[PDB]
Amino acid sequence: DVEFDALLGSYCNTLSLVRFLELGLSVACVCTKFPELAYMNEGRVQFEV
Amino acid sequence: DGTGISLHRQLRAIQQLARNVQAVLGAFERGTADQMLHVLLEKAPPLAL
Repeated sequence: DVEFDALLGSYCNTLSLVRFLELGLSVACVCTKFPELAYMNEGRVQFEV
Repeated sequence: DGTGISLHRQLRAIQQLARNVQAVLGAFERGTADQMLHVLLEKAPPLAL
């Protein structure tokens, strides 16, 4: 059933569809799919000036 | 998920059934020798009787 949904219900239709990086907010937004984000305790970024 | 860790969270729980089932199916072989010493001692009249 999902073999049809990968063909039909995965693409090839909008009817009202937005992509985010289509939209022009994305110059504010770094966007990076980090899939294991559920498993993290903390997430650190170090800055040094 | 498609993450390697979610595939590896499985493997500990895969190996745990490798370690329980080999134990409890080993436990009947460990249990027959427990049963035989009872059912010998159930019919074992003590010597000097």
